[PDB]
Amino acid sequence: TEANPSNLNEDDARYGFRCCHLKNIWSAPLPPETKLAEEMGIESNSIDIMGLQAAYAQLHTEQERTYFMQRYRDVISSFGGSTSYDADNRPLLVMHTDFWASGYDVDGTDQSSLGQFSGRVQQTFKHSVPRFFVPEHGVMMTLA
Amino acid sequence: TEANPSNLNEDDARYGFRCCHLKNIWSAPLPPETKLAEEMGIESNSIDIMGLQAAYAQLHTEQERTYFMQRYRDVISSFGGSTSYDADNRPLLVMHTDFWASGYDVDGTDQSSLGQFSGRVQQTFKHSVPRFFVPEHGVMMTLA
Repeated sequence: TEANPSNLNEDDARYGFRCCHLKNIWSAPLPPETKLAEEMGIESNSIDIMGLQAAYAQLHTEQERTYFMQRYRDVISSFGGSTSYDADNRPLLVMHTDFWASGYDVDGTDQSSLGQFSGRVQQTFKHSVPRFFVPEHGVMMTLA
Repeated sequence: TEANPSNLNEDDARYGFRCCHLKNIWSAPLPPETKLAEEMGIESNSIDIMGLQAAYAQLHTEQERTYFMQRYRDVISSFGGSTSYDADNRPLLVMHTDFWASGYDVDGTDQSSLGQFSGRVQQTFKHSVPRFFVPEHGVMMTLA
């Protein structure tokens, strides 16, 4: 929520915000507040099986959300609807490319460096954005 | 489990062990220890519907077993696997035939036996075992 670029700390303001590690078992867990048990009210000696029914259904709607519908758009999409980018005021992803950065090793050639190697990563790349129609004044931002 | 042929009783040792009657409603019931109700722990005023869930699933695995997976091989086969006869040290059924034994009646022909009949069951039969490759020293036993 940082109001101004001055509410930003040393590292961030200069280098950009941090992002998430590539998804794996520990870097992409289930939202921490994930329900691990759903309690349902019971009388003292009886249980409304018809209620227990709704109970589950209700839980469902809750999980569906927790798991993958935390954003409004996702909820709507869930019903089989749509949402303009103007609906939840979201940047419009115009283009997204990616690649693996490879390179080569430089060999050591002097008395002590001979047999040593330094890696010089160095990958070329294109990032093309198809003609795009800009409906309203704004900004086209490209980040890496 | 009888250790030696001498731990065997009169009848058995001479005639062979007893087997089960042809399957019918009373000769082929459900394993006597079959679950007739599955209890699940509940707090005092609430119930974990998510737990109640696993609870059922768990029961399932238990029943699947009780009903038809009491033998290791059957359990594995259940996953869609297999098991050498050497896995659970089981005899290898090489061939199994069967038939109905019919015969005829002999008629009584004397003053008092005339009109009486004795049944002489007497059925012929073949029991053929296709060429079989014996991988290790052993025994080929054929029982009736």
